[PDB]
Amino acid sequence: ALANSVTPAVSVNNEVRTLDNLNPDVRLILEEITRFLNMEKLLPSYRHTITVSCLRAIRVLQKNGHVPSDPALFKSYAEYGHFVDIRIAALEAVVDYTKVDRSYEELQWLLNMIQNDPVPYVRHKILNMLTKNPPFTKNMESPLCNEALVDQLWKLMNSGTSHDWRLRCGAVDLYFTLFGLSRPSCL
Amino acid sequence: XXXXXXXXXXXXXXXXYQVLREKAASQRRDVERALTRFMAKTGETQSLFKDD
Repeated sequence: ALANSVTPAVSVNNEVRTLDNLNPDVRLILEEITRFLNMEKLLPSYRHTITVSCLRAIRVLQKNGHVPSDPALFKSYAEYGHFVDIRIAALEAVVDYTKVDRSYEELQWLLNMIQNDPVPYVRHKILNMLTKNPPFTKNMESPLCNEALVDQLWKLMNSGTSHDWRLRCGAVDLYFTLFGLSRPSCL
Repeated sequence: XXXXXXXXXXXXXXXXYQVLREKAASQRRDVERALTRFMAKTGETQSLFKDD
């Protein structure tokens, strides 16, 4: 519900950057979510489910420009030695980050971890909700997939994906969404 | 009675129901934020803004 206290229109000009210690009720929401994150770091009650809802809340706060659009928290919760559900919500978050914000580098990181991690189900869900929530959306190509990203994606369809069927099935879904029935306007 | 007789003092009723549970819950919130501040400045810390 606090995450559904979506307040998009506080920063009229530039108020993103510790300026007001941005204000006023947003800060109270920040106090509560900070509390629950450290409580579930200490208590933890059942799957860090609270931590999951918190992470969704913090992203929705980035989607209103109050805590700035920086992935490094979520990045530090997409790490290896956490729970699945934490990690899975962080990946949903950073996927929408790379959707609206145009971070090329973390997309590259994401694909490298699609290649490289031991857990299957994160690869499954990365590719699933990456395809449900895409960046680089077909025939809207401002962030320039044509450069070398089509190349590495074609590679990951071919290479590195004989582990499981469904990973390259998801890569098929990637090329369905991103530039489906055609040349990708490279050559 | 002001010199001869005496009485007894209990002196602490304090039974205001909603006020009581306000006291208890506010104190719980205090201990929450206290331990949060403690392990906040104690352990590995990453922020929301830069340098909070």
